[PDB]
Amino acid sequence: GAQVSSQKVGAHENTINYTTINYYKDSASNAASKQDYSQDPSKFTEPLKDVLIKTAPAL
Amino acid sequence: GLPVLNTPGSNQYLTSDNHQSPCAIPEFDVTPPIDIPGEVKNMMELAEIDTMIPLNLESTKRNTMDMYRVTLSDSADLSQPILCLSLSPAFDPRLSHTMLGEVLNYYTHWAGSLKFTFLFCGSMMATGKILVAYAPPGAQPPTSRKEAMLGTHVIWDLGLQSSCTMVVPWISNVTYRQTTQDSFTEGGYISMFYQTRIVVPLSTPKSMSMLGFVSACNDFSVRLLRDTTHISQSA
Amino acid sequence: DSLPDTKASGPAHSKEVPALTAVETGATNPLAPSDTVQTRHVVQRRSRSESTIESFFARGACVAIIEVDNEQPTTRAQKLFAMWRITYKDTVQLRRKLEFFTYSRFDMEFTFVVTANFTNANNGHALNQVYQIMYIPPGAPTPKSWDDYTWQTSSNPSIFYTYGAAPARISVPYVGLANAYSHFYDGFAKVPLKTDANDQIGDSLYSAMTVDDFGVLAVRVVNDHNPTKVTSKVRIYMKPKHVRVWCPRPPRAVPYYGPGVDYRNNLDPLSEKGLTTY
Amino acid sequence: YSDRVLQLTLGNSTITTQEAANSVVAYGRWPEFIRDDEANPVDQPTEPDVATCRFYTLDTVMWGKESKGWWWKLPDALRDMGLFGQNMYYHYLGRSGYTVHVQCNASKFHQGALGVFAIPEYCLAGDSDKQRYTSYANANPGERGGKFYSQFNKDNAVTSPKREFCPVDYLLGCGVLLGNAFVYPHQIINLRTNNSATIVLPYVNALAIDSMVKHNNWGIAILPLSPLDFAQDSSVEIPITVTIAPMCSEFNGLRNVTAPKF
Amino acid sequence: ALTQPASVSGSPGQSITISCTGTITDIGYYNYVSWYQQHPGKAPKLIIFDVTNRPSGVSDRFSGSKSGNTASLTISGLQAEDEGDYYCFSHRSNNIRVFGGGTKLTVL
Amino acid sequence: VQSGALKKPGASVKFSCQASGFTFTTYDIHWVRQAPGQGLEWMGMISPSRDSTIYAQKFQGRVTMTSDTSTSTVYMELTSLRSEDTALYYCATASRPSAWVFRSLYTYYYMDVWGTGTTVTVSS
Ligand SMILES: CCCCCCCCCCCCCCCC(=O)O
Repeated sequence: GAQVSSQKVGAHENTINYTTINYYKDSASNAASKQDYSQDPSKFTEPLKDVLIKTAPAL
Repeated sequence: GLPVLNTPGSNQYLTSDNHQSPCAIPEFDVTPPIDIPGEVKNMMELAEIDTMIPLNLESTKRNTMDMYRVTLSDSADLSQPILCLSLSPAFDPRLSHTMLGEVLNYYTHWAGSLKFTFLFCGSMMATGKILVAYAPPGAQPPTSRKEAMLGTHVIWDLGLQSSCTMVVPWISNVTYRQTTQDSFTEGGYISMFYQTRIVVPLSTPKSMSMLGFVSACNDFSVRLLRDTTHISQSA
Repeated sequence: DSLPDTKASGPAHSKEVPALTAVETGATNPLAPSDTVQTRHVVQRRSRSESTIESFFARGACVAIIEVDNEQPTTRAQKLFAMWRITYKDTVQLRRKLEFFTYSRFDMEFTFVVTANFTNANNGHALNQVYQIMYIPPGAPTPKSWDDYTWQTSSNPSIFYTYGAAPARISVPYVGLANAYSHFYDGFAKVPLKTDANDQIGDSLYSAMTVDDFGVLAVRVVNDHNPTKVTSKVRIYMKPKHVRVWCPRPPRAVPYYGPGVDYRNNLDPLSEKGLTTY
Repeated sequence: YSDRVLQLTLGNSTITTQEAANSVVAYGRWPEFIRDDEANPVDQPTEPDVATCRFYTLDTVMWGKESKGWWWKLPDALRDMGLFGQNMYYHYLGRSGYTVHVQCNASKFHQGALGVFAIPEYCLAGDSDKQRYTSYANANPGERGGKFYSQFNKDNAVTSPKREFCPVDYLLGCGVLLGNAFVYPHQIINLRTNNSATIVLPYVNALAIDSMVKHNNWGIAILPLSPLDFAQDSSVEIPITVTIAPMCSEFNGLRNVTAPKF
Repeated sequence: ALTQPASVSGSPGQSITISCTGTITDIGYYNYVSWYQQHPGKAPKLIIFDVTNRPSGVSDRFSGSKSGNTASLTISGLQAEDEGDYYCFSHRSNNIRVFGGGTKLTVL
Repeated sequence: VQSGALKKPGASVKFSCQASGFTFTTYDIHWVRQAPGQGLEWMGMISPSRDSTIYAQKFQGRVTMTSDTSTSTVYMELTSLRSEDTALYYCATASRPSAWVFRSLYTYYYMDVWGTGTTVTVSS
């Protein structure tokens, strides 16, 4: 029941995979996957009701 | 059973490893999550929020609310700058305590472009123009507008739209600039000058305030995490 | 997972003005460097991977130093066992990192580092020591001595750590009553009422939802008392995992004063720098 | 059809402004009722709609030249505001969003700027050395609100230590610098730009529903970022009016009335 | 100072509870609640150090408890040598320490 | 513990408390007073390990405390006295350790070692 995923190779010799197996039943025991994706900061940086494009005047 | 050979680094504690560990409370019924507003997935969403700069920081005005407002007047000498900033956003004593610099003080390396925003808080009858300039390093800091206009600069007209954004482009000799005061990876100088001047009519306040703002762009990234010097604990 | 690439931008002479905006609207002007100056096409190979919440919180942080002693009875009093109420608020760094956000929900991974030393120069001889770290949940009985019945740990979770081994390490799931941990609680546990007999019935601390929120940990030596005093310290290291956070806050700027948001001592967090001095 | 002209209508009340900036919806989330997959209590909730979701106007505060700032806590500012205050006091659990409208009109010859900040879990620092000793009567001022102070005056009375707050204005009353408070949902009333600010606050808590009497979820702080100046006189003072409407109000557990000792 | 009753009386063989009521913080927050005994002319002697815990040499007839803002000292099987003063001790916030008012116990 | 073993009105009175060297350097030293029939009253704390002193709020102005590592003695000076200060003054050593961890980094201490004290009368 192994899980394979790709490393992001920062330094090369001259894809590379890594294997993880969860050995315990509880999910708090698990490793941090660290494969989380980013999100749009528009809910903090443009929280307007009438959203306007940047080329338009802001009033 | 299976023959094993212990490698170096056995029985250590790294404080940064992702290793699995047994659960002290097994079969726990975790409370299910709810959709709370305002979820943050990345710390760069916080740095892209535009926050004020303590620009003044003179001896009688620091650690009061007068630090955030920069005075402008019709009687001001047009030959001398309004304010000056060194672009070292985690070290420079104005930019360090902004939320950009507060995220930056948890990191050593930074890269990306910056937005500088200014807000005019004068009367509606007051109008004028303002030159804000970015000088890349390796030269004398700008002491007059004649030196400052040769760099990257925006001329701001004080009209109905009360705010303008200066974008500082990512010009560097390195892929990531250091957050300490490294002279090799210095970021440059930001200066602001009067172009024309503030004109007011009669029965109008002759002096007025301006607020400065700073935030990161969408091409902003940091890597190596570290401690911060802004907090301390006594014995 | 790379950043968006910089687009090429030529000269502009147009009615569209992306430079002017209004911060009074509450929005931040979402400008790129192509909107103000001329830019070349640059392909970005930089990522925000270590600026994620998990990477920001995947470090160990010390939260307690629990001191236990092992000596035979004398005229001078002895500390044969110690108890620590579980909180992060007594060390400034992890508290400051957690207080960037109002609500958090994470799994939790403790680590215990135990060091021992002598205090008498005359003998210096003692055997290996075994340390018991028992979790006492709220309302469960607390030990009155190092040898009473509560140490039988029939229901309570317990770690038996022998000295010299690799540091003890367990995982705790999300244990909080709410759907997120509340770093800040703008309220009271009790409301004083007009029908109360006196004010102390309804009196309560501000910004304190519950006293004994997560329970206490008890540390003792299971060995009998050596003839010379051996003083041990158990250092407890917190590391949040699977961290989700909500509602960002400004960080703390003045020195902390107790578990609340109170400030007392410095209040001068910025230095002196002239307006026209670079 | 510009965003400067805005009309907000809720219940039997309507607010029209001709010089708004825009409307900020906090964290991109409009207020909503509890859906079935998040409902923790089992009793049927009371949703009065029009009887509670209407604009309520607090006391007008006077913005003098030397004034330092004002603060309010929700839903405590609506504790006497009609059927919302009655439904808050007759029930154990309550959930509501809010629409906060701040009105500050001045002429074209006036100058100054206010920062209207919306702070979730707005804890405030105490006045004395005894930590977290602030009483419920002082921490909940109601529609009167509180004021910021320019310095920490350490209260040191031997008897009756007053158990108040002492919110330092550049520290926002909670030890964070005022310039970093823009990560909260916010709008700026700049007198040359706009005369009104509108923030729409969704219900933000770690629980799906909570006790409104015990707990304040949102705090509103108004601080002069630029001071108020007029033509060559020192006695200038203009009024500031704060108007709050509850939104998607629901109340679950009925009981006899709460009478707090203020 | 923390509130205590001024005087309690009882015959030998009785069980007598002396109560120490403080405030929020104080007894209610901290578990550093302690009790002392003082015979006339003598130095104070510690009889209970933590809330329910007895020092070595203190007889088992002393006992203690906490119920909130109130801590109680219970003496079961009163003897004539228990006559004297009893002082409550607790830790207040911002690191100051404050004694109780004291209770004179008379063995009738 | 040697408590130094005084009467005048108004003028300042000095006190002494000498202890053994291990208890002087290792443990904190506290001062308690007791007026006749009026109960115990805390005065302050001297910590000779780091020379840090904390004073009670009733006594924050009038009372000054010093340390002396050469004779392992602490001194307290009441800089001005009034007629209410007619009391028996005790010196106590914080020797009994608590199970509960103070904050999260320290160990709390109560007193179980008490000096015999001294009686001071403030009247003409
Ligand atoms: C064998 C030892 C088991 C340890 C059990 C630990 C009990 C739970 C600790 C959870 C800490 C939560 C920290 C954040 C809480 C908050 O901010 O309110």
